[PDB]
Amino acid sequence: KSNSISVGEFYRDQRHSNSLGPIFDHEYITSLDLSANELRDIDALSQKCCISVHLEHLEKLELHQNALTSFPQQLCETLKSLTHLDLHSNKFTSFPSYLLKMSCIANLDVSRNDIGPSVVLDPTVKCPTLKQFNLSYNQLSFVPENLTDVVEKLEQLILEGNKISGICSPLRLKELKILNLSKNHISSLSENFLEACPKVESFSARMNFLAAMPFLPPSMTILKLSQNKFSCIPEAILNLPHLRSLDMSSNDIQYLPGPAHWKSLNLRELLFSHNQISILDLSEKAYLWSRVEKLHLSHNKLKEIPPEIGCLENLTSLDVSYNLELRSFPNEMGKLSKIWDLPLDELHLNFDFKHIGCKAKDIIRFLQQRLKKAVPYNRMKLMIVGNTGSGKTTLLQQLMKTKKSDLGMQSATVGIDVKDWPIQIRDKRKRDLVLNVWDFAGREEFYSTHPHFMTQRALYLAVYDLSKGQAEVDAMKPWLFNIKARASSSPVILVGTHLDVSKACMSKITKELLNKRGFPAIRDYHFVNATEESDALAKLRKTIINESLNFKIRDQLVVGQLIPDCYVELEKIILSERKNVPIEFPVIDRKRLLQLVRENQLQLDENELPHAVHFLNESGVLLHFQDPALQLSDLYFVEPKWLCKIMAQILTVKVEGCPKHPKGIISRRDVEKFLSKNYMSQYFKLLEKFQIALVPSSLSDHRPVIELPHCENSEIIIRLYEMPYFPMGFWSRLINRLLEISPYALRPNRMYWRQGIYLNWSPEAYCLVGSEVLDNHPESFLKITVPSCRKGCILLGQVVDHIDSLMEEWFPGLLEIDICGEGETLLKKWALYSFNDGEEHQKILLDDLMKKAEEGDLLVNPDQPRLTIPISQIAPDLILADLPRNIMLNNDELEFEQAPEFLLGDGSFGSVYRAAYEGEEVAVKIFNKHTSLRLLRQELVVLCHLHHPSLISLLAAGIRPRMLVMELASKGSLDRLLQQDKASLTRTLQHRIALHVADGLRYLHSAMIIYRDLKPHNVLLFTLYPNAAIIAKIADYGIAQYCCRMTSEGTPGFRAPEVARGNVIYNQQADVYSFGLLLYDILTTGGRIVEGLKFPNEFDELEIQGKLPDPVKEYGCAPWPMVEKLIKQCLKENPQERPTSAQVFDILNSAELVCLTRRILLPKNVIVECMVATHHNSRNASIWLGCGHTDRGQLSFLDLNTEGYTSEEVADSRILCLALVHLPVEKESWIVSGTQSGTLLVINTEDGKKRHTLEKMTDSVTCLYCNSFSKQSKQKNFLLVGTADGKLAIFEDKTVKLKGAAPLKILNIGNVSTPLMCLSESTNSTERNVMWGGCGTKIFSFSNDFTIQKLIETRTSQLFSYAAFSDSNIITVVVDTALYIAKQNSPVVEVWDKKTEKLCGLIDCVHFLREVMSGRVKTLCLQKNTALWIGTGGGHILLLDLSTRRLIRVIYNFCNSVRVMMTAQLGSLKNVMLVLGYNRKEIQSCLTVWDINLPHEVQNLEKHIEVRKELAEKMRRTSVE
Amino acid sequence: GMVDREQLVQKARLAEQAERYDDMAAAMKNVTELNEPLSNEERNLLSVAYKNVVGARRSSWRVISSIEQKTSADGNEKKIEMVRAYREKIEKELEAVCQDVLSLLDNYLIKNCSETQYESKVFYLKMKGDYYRYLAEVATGEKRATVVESSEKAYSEAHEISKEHMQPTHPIRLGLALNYSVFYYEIQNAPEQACHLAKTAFDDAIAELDTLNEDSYKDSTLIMQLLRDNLTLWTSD
Amino acid sequence: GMVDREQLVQKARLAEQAERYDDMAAAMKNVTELNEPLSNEERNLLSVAYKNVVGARRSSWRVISSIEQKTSADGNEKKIEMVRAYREKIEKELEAVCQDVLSLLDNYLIKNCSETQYESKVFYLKMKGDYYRYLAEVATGEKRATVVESSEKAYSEAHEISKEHMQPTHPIRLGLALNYSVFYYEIQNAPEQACHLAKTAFDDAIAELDTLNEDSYKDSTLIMQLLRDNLTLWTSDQQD
Ligand SMILES: Nc1nc2c(ncn2[C@@H]2O[C@H](COP(=O)(O)OP(=O)(O)O)[C@@H](O)[C@H]2O)c(=O)[nH]1
Repeated sequence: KSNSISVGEFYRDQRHSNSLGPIFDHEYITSLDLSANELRDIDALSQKCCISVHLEHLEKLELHQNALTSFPQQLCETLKSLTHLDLHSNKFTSFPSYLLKMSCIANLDVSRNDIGPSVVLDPTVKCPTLKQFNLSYNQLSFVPENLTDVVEKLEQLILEGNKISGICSPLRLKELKILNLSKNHISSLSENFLEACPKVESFSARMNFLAAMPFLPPSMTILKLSQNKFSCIPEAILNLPHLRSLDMSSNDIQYLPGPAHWKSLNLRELLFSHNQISILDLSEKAYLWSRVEKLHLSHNKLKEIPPEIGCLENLTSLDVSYNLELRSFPNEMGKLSKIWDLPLDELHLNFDFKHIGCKAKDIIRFLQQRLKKAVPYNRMKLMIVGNTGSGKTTLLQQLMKTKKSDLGMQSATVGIDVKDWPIQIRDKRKRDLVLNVWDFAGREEFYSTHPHFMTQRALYLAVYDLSKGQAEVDAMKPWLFNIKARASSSPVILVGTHLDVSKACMSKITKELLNKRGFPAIRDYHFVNATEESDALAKLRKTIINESLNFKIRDQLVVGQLIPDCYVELEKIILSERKNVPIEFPVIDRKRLLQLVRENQLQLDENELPHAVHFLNESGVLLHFQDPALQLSDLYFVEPKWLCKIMAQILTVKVEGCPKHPKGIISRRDVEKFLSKNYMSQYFKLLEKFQIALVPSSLSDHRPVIELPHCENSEIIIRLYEMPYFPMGFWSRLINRLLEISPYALRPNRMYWRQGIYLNWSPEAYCLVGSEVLDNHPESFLKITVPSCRKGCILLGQVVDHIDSLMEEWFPGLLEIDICGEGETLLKKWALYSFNDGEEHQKILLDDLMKKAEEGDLLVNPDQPRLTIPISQIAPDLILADLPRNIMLNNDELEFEQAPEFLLGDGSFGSVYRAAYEGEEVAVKIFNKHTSLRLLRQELVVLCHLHHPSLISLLAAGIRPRMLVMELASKGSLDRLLQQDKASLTRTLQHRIALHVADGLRYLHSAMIIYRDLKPHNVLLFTLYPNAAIIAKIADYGIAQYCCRMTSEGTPGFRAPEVARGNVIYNQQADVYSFGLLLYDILTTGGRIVEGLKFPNEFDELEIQGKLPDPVKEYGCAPWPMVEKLIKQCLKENPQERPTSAQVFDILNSAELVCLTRRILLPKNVIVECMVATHHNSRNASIWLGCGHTDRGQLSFLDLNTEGYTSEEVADSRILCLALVHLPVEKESWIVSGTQSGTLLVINTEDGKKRHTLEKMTDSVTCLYCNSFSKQSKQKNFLLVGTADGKLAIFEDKTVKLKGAAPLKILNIGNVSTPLMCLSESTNSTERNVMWGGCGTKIFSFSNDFTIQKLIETRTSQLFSYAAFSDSNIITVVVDTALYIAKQNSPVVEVWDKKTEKLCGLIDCVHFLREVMSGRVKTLCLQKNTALWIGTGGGHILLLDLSTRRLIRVIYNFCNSVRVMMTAQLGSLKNVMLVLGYNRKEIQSCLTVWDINLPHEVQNLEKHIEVRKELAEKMRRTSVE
Repeated sequence: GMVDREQLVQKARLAEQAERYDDMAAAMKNVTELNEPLSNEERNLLSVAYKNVVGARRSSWRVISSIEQKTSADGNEKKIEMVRAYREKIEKELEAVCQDVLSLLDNYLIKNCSETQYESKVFYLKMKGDYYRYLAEVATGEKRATVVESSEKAYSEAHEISKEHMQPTHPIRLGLALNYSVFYYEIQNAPEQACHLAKTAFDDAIAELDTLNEDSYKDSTLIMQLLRDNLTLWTSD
Repeated sequence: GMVDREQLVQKARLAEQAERYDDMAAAMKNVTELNEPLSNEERNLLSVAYKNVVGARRSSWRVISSIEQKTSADGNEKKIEMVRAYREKIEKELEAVCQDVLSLLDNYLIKNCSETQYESKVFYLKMKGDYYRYLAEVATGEKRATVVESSEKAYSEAHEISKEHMQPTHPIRLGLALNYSVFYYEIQNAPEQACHLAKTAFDDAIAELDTLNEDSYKDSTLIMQLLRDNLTLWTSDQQD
């Protein structure tokens, strides 16, 4: 409605109760798995029982994880074709040596057994078939002696983690591929150790004591030798002509030979971490490692990175972190754009990194731009700060040599009054440093916005006002404390401002108390007059300049920092624009900035802007806020001197006509101020998103009188935060950060006391974050009290986490243990407790640091140990007790042992172990020192309410030490199974895995959490039995790791186009793209990963765009291109165009998708109405179609393996139907056809010229049937011709060859007005294949006698609902226990009986169709004995179970009109049914292929959904209770 | 069943969509005069319609009484007399509406309540108590005493039925408690009694929130917020 | 039983403090029937009282009309019948109030306005155009044609007097412009004319904002931003 105004209305422009408010609501089996069952003995199966003959063809068995001992000799000789003998963790003692006697065995896995000290091989067996002799993790003392003379074709001998001490045999074996001596106690290797193995490629010796390589053969490809004791790499590695990678971490080396000493052209990965390297020689020949991709130099004594590192363009993952003395990156690596990861841990550079981006790729761009042209930068921040009034404006106006000073009496400073002033030094140095002066607001009213503008790179000033000497300086301590809190390493120059007025002894107090006690590095002080120019002013100027130039944070000399000239140019253009921006609204939109950079010749892109703007923000030209919570990234604030001046307006003036709200609380009101300079409210709400202002500033400074329901000193617990002075930006920001703290409903009673909240829900739970001052203690305390109840513990945990997070985020100066002096850390977080339960008369302090040091026990006691108080009742933050009580550690029953590495099996050298908990096997995850207690609890508090069946669920967690307990993935991560267990994939479990991960994605998205990192390495499996309730599981640890510390960039191989580029923010569409990538890979069964492991840069740059190749063409696999359409939908470059997770899960939820193999779009504008499949040539079956687009006949040959459609005109009149007749003799399959002219045409299969038409039949042929009658005691077949008169031209199988075949029994059944249009065959063979055909409207049948057996009429029906639905020509007939008949344009199907000949049923398609949304029967097709399919005239398929329940499912939205309906069998995937539908937008006969196996699946999967929904709704009661 | 009830109720519905509260008031009045027990939807529609028409007048009475008290100190006979006439006119409109709703309740709605129909009788006693205190807001003298006596009696009967027969967490029972408490505080001027019944209703509801259906969860809590809000406001001195 | 002018206007003041607009409308009926020229305050009271009483019924009317349009698709005879009857009842109520208003302006206010009382005659022509618009909002056919012609004639007269003697920043003239443009956009279905008139008034008031007193300044703005919102809404759905 348009805005209409009454100008009279224009001129015209206590709660006290709360009563009822009208709420008014509204073929022997092969793989047998016997791992999970505890089998102490397998001797039962060794006998001659009924299953002793079936075991001969096993080829696959898993007897691991049980307690077998001394595998029987009878069983190993029972079967002689086994090739995948896998069993570990069985309690054998020594190798049987009789398990190698069978004929052909490989993959012999024994990976955990307690094999004896010696495993000597009996030389009486000569089996070479062994291919994996896995001797992982045994108590071995010597390598098996008879390997050379027994197993010759051995490839993978893995014996890692053993105790083989003595030097081993020369190992005269010739067929090795991969060697592993990891975790062995080896002294050295003999010079003939590897001289007889010219084929090794992956020798790996880890955690040993080795010295040198004994003549490594040139065949080497991969060498892993980390965790050793060296002094230099011996030359035997330095001459391998085919070495590809070398892991040399955890070593003690000194020198890396340069490129001219490796003699290799295929070095890719170079791991040299944890060592002591001083030089990184690259000068001699920089291009000689042109293909090195990985280079890790972490925890080494690197001096500087040589400039020649700009030449190895293939470097992808560089690591120079933990150096602590690098201090510089050469500008030459900016050419090396292939980096996606570059850790910057524990080292300081010439620039500040990790602001919001710095994801290791903007760093490369920054360095490249600096390489383009590097110029010095001279911009410091001089943040003058005072208190309530001092020489700030009078001192700044004379420090600037401003001669005018037009305002004779300058009023009080509001905002910060940002000003910039150049200083050209008239000395040898031409450096003309320009620095901005921010005269902050003296008055305490504005004190809640200043901390935003205290950056670590500044040169603060403070001003005494000496007139109140020795007393006002005491009031200045909060300012210097805030300076220390915000910028620890920022020099401060205190200055006096009053010498004409009077007390100069303030120097003594400043040097005695204010100098160096928990205060910033006060570097110099002055006593300037600050009224007229004098030698004191000149000295202050010289001091301020000399201190600015010698800043040197981390010894870097900020006053002369080096940046690309593009930075200088953009600073210049924004400075020029500053004088050309509207005064009423100086904000610049993103489009304006892009237009500005387009107008000039700048060299940045849309991706160099985010880092440019942030650096320039750090140097005080424009303030921009990239935080997604503050939806104001579009706005850019040039000339901040306006934005600060406007943000401080509200804190000064507030006017209310009536006190509708208490002081400090303001209703949402808009003030126009400037009019039409566009007016935009996002800054009006920015005024609150800054947390400035509900104005906590000037909000009831006095605390209201408040009484707790329970104060008996036992049911309550207190914590204290003794700190010298509350920072300005603390209490308002703490109050707003608390916001709402939810005890895991109705909003609490919220009180807003200037320093205090006291929000409560009941006498059971409350939270008083107060502020009290104790007598005889100048310091300030933050007293926080909560009840001892469980809700109280949760509340305390959340608030302590919040306050600690605020202090860690905004005030790093406080929470920083000062090693110099003593660890005061300015934050003595106390904990109060009382031994006497009630009326203790005293609360005893105990520092939280020493209490958390008391983590070795759970119970804290004093020197008198008879009376004790639990820790969890005194500080439920140290004990992880604040979370739901079902996730306690309960360490008593945790059968765990960290020391063994055979329990480390989960993950290669990972931190996730295996242990026993509550009686079942679980996978425990050991936490390292990286994760702090706050971080760990932040992760687990959000992980404690995910709870989804296809997601790993936390089971236990605790202290002493810090671990996490989750469910054990018995089958492990999906990547291994898709890379070496592809035979387990059988075209169906891919679907279930996709379903489970899609369900997880949908549930997470419904929780407004996206995975952002979804790789086959993150799909944890639990079983390979497809018909299982819980199969696939995605790790929820990734989202916890992302949200805890902000691999957010994702794996380069599996990454969305919008994420790797990084220009646009991320969304659920990235997760959809990764899910589509998982679909592509699971269809390729790890085909793309193999190709990508040898070519990673191309592996990423090919999938970055939507140009992934056809899976069927590139990789040998089942096409199944339906899910390829889903992928292409999820592969789309446009994010919003990709379907959401809910839609893809639902379309996956349909049981028809796994079954629908594919869809064929036959070329433009063609009509076909007939089809016949080929079953005899089951190796490859092609589809033969007809033609309807032409009035004449034209055969339409169409293949399926090539999808090659061909057209061949063969009849002068349109062909209506086809048939296939096959002859066992002569090995051929003739193809017969019938047309409207009655020309029965016969054509050979492979010959397109041997065509001989049969007798010209008088009328239009409507049907052709090939039957099975063996009545002559031999394999025999006939032929049946359905025509427009009911005349049956029945022929023989072998008579079709001769021209004009003579019919055997010409049976004219119908009349001219009663034609024949359908035939069908009996569902069983015990009735001699009685054949039932439909002529006109009545149904009739014969046998081998070929006489009319029945004459059932359908028009004479006693249940007349409509006439023409029964008074019409027949269309389809099926022979089963009952008869289903469909008429022309008959949306109702009739159920007849064979014996009684009565209408037992009348099923109406519309009777089900109208319940889900034209619509009529178009075609019919019945299964063997389970289901019936009705082909609706539209694009809906209904599944009809003829047994008990009519409707099974309606499958719509796939096409628009279903024209054909018949089954087939194709390429070892027999029994697949075929449809050809239309999708009108021009007729496109969309030929679509659907396997028929699903009648069990269509109900089994929904049984897997109904059981899915119940536990998707059952164990959500954990979240409730 | 001689006059079309469905037409009347649909008219009331299109009125509540059209904020024509007088028309729904008349239609609800008629359908209740039809002498057959009202459904929950019709009952609550009657409640909201009459509550709205009485509440606009209550607000008018409050503002005019406030201006009367603020202007009586100025000693202007014309101003005082005019405001007094206007406030008595507001009061007489309130009295017309209130006698109408009271006759509608006692003559029709309570009379046809069966012995086992706890919810209806509780609701109608709640309504009569609410309207009786509405009069007490404008009644003075012996009339004031008579109305508050009737309100206390009706409230006592409603509270006794609800507490004897149904659970605390039922929305009607807690609304009954809210109205009882506000009657004790604002009309009786007995803050301690109001706080006592309010806290009793509060903790009685809390004692059984664990097994409350999610459908009734918001129905209970959206008004439990009101109980706790007035409890906080009352104990603030 | 108070009859004289002062008691009437003070009763109107009490009513506007009491949110009871019918009594206010009666009080202004009597005040105008005293046949004395109305000062700015009494004129404002009459305007707001009758604007509220017409707006309540107008809200009821568009709500009921939307309900009728939605229910017409379903096609139930009884519900459409009662909906039409109630809509007719509201229409008759609107017709009664608007006829009373227009009779009052025709017979009392425009008649006793001198040739030099330009602001008063413009203000009266302004509401008369507004109330003929309100009539047209429920009128269809020949009655609609008559009322739109009447409102157009009144609006053209008011606009001409406004141009000839008011300065463009006068709030009365701006409100006249807004209601004229609303008439053009909603009744005349000629958004180009309304946009042109609104932009002309906008630019003219830009021409004079340099020398506006703050008291008149905010009065100009608090109509101007609404005018600009109307322009932006009308210019955000052009030919696309
Ligand atoms: N008489 C006198 N006044 C001084 C002297 N030094 C500073 N002032 C006064 O200090 C005031 C400075 O205001 P200022 O503190 O900068 O305002 P603020 O920035 O809002 O805190 C001026 O008005 C001066 O008159 C001095 O030596 N003598």
